[PDB]
Amino acid sequence: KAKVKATLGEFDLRDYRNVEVLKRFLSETGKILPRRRTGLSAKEQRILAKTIKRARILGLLPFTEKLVRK
Amino acid sequence: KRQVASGRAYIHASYNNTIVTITDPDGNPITWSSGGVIGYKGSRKGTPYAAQLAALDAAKKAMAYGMQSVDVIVRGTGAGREQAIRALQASGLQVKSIVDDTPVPHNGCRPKKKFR
Amino acid sequence: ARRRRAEVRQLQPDLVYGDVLVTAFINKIMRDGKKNLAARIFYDACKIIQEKTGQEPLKVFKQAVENVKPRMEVRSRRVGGANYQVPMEVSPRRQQSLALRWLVQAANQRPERRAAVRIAHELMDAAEGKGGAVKKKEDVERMAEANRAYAHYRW
RNA sequence: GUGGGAGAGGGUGGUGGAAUUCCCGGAGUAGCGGUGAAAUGCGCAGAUACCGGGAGGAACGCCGAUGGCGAAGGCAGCCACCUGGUCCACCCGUGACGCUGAGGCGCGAAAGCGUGGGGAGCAAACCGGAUUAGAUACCCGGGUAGUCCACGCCCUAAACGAUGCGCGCUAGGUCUCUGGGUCUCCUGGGGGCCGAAGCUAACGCGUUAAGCGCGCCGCCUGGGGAGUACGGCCGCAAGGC
Ligand SMILES: [Mg+2]
Ligand SMILES: [Mg+2]
Ligand SMILES: [Mg+2]
Ligand SMILES: [Mg+2]
Ligand SMILES: [Mg+2]
Ligand SMILES: [Mg+2]
Ligand SMILES: [Mg+2]
Ligand SMILES: [Mg+2]
Ligand SMILES: [Mg+2]
Ligand SMILES: [Mg+2]
Ligand SMILES: [Mg+2]
Ligand SMILES: [Mg+2]
Ligand SMILES: [Mg+2]
Ligand SMILES: [Mg+2]
Ligand SMILES: [Mg+2]
Ligand SMILES: [Mg+2]
Ligand SMILES: [Mg+2]
Ligand SMILES: [Mg+2]
Ligand SMILES: [Mg+2]
Ligand SMILES: [Mg+2]
Ligand SMILES: [Mg+2]
Ligand SMILES: [Mg+2]
Ligand SMILES: [Mg+2]
Ligand SMILES: [Mg+2]
Ligand SMILES: [Mg+2]
Ligand SMILES: [Mg+2]
Ligand SMILES: [Mg+2]
Ligand SMILES: [Mg+2]
Ligand SMILES: [Mg+2]
Ligand SMILES: [Mg+2]
Ligand SMILES: [Mg+2]
Ligand SMILES: [Mg+2]
Ligand SMILES: [Mg+2]
Ligand SMILES: [Mg+2]
Ligand SMILES: [Mg+2]
Ligand SMILES: [Mg+2]
Ligand SMILES: [Mg+2]
Ligand SMILES: [Mg+2]
Ligand SMILES: [Mg+2]
Ligand SMILES: [Mg+2]
Ligand SMILES: [Mg+2]
Ligand SMILES: [Mg+2]
Ligand SMILES: [Mg+2]
Ligand SMILES: [Mg+2]
Ligand SMILES: [Mg+2]
Ligand SMILES: [Mg+2]
Ligand SMILES: [Mg+2]
Ligand SMILES: [Mg+2]
Ligand SMILES: [Mg+2]
Ligand SMILES: [Mg+2]
Ligand SMILES: [Mg+2]
Ligand SMILES: [Mg+2]
Ligand SMILES: [Mg+2]
Ligand SMILES: [Mg+2]
Ligand SMILES: [Mg+2]
Ligand SMILES: [Mg+2]
Ligand SMILES: [Mg+2]
Ligand SMILES: [Mg+2]
Ligand SMILES: [Mg+2]
Ligand SMILES: [Mg+2]
Ligand SMILES: [Mg+2]
Ligand SMILES: [Mg+2]
Ligand SMILES: [Mg+2]
Ligand SMILES: [Mg+2]
Ligand SMILES: [Mg+2]
Ligand SMILES: [Mg+2]
Ligand SMILES: [Mg+2]
Ligand SMILES: [Mg+2]
Ligand SMILES: [Mg+2]
Ligand SMILES: [Mg+2]
Ligand SMILES: [Mg+2]
Ligand SMILES: [Mg+2]
Ligand SMILES: [Mg+2]
Ligand SMILES: [Mg+2]
Ligand SMILES: [Mg+2]
Ligand SMILES: [Mg+2]
Ligand SMILES: [Mg+2]
Ligand SMILES: [Mg+2]
Ligand SMILES: [Mg+2]
Repeated sequence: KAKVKATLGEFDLRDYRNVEVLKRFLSETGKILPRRRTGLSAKEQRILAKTIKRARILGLLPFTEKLVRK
Repeated sequence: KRQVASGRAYIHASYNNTIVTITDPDGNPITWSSGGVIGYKGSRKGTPYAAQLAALDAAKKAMAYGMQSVDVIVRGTGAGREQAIRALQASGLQVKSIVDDTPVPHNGCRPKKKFR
Repeated sequence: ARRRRAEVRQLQPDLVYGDVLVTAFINKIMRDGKKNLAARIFYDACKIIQEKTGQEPLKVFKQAVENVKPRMEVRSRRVGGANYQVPMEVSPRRQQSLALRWLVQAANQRPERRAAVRIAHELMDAAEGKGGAVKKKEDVERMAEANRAYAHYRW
């Protein structure tokens, strides 16, 4: 499978308000994908985690979701 | 005596029992069943067979109110979690969708010694 | 059988009917290795079934054996302390030995005085769905579908 | 000094969603719960399961790491303010201003003490139910102190790398966090794994030394008696040195 950084443009990892790209980092649930799946570096991942959590408080990213399967 | 004809079926599966509630589309229940509602008494409630007959009993109970379509909601890890869904599919109630909504905390309340 | 599969014994085809199921049934009748006596029982029991009934004893023998074959049975399995009666299917080979053994055992529980009388009468009742052997079969399938709650311990 | 950096380092205020419990309403019957089986428990004054509203307390899922920070204890939602340590580049300034450190002074997980709050979940003691030969236990149902906050005590620990601090020297390989660079790589500062020489009773250690040297502090000198007795200092007490 592809990684998220691999299929994406040049984006601001620090902009908490850009949902279209930030949504691509959550999973089927609201969970923040691991580095195995985001292709991010050690430092980039630390920044993403913090920006996603910021967007979650503005109401733009979901804290958790429901899985439609099983 | 209601004629709802479409609604939700919540499967609550724990290791000691499986119990099924069938509600109208805005969540108010209609009928329900469990491993204890059918004959079983002890540890046999948390068996997959009990889960089967439980789902099926609540299914036939919802037929009386005229249900056809069902949106399945599943909570918990337990034996006969899958066995109860498979019963609901075969029950005749058309299964619209299936969602696992098991509530997991964000690590807030200290668990009983059993769960640490 | 810890090493191998323990291949099945291939019995001799029957001298009269040329059927292997007959011989196998004859052998269950045999006691103390008197196969000559056990055959004369079965064959004289074929005269009984073919006179008192205008049908072919071969087909009744098979039709009887079929009605005693159990499709499920229960076994025990040690789980968390005391064990459980676990329902599971019956191998087509085991349906052979069980139906045959039951027919012979049932017939010797019978009131009739002479041996061949009891065999024939049992076979007839068994082929009609009654008699002592079909009881042991209908009672076993009752163990399963009663302990159906342990169908997840299949093994 | 200058210019940059990463970080659950600390303190204060604020704030977000998930979950548990409780209350209100709706809908809805006969059980739920729990175990190896059970029973005590709860449920017709309507529980369990389900939808909605509210209250309150505690802890932060994923990210999360074999990761990072701190002298140690220890430190994880998010935001803001106050603040400590530390690393790198420049080769600018001072001109041996250094190292260690008996005593002193401060910090010091958890449990425990005092005063006043708080109290959802958990839970010593305790009340029950089981198991058992017995059960002063493991398993189950309850439950008080306590766990949380403020202020003041207490000073213990497998407080562990069971490895005191600083400096110099002595093959490399590989994974990694974070800087700088002419950016297959080089070069620092951390965190790991193999391993040269060497050391070690052995296991093992090996540029993060348990190698080679030097400086300084602490400490050991067979087991039991015993971390006891006595004396002293500290403590409200428990008790500590
Ligand atoms: Mg049970
Ligand atoms: Mg938790
Ligand atoms: Mg806790
Ligand atoms: Mg917790
Ligand atoms: Mg556990
Ligand atoms: Mg649970
Ligand atoms: Mg868990
Ligand atoms: Mg688990
Ligand atoms: Mg745990
Ligand atoms: Mg666990
Ligand atoms: Mg035993
Ligand atoms: Mg046993
Ligand atoms: Mg037994
Ligand atoms: Mg048994
Ligand atoms: Mg300058
Ligand atoms: Mg901090
Ligand atoms: Mg802080
Ligand atoms: Mg804070
Ligand atoms: Mg109510
Ligand atoms: Mg009762
Ligand atoms: Mg209860
Ligand atoms: Mg209670
Ligand atoms: Mg009552
Ligand atoms: Mg009662
Ligand atoms: Mg609610
Ligand atoms: Mg309250
Ligand atoms: Mg969790
Ligand atoms: Mg977790
Ligand atoms: Mg983790
Ligand atoms: Mg974690
Ligand atoms: Mg760590
Ligand atoms: Mg460090
Ligand atoms: Mg530690
Ligand atoms: Mg700072
Ligand atoms: Mg100069
Ligand atoms: Mg000068
Ligand atoms: Mg001079
Ligand atoms: Mg000192
Ligand atoms: Mg002083
Ligand atoms: Mg302390
Ligand atoms: Mg404490
Ligand atoms: Mg107190
Ligand atoms: Mg409790
Ligand atoms: Mg308890
Ligand atoms: Mg005993
Ligand atoms: Mg604690
Ligand atoms: Mg420690
Ligand atoms: Mg020692
Ligand atoms: Mg020590
Ligand atoms: Mg050095
Ligand atoms: Mg670089
Ligand atoms: Mg290094
Ligand atoms: Mg290697
Ligand atoms: Mg090796
Ligand atoms: Mg090797
Ligand atoms: Mg060597
Ligand atoms: Mg050696
Ligand atoms: Mg060696
Ligand atoms: Mg080594
Ligand atoms: Mg060197
Ligand atoms: Mg050294
Ligand atoms: Mg000493
Ligand atoms: Mg001595
Ligand atoms: Mg001794
Ligand atoms: Mg000793
Ligand atoms: Mg001793
Ligand atoms: Mg002693
Ligand atoms: Mg001693
Ligand atoms: Mg001692
Ligand atoms: Mg002693
Ligand atoms: Mg001594
Ligand atoms: Mg002591
Ligand atoms: Mg003295
Ligand atoms: Mg004293
Ligand atoms: Mg005093
Ligand atoms: Mg006392
Ligand atoms: Mg005491
Ligand atoms: Mg003591
Ligand atoms: Mg003492």
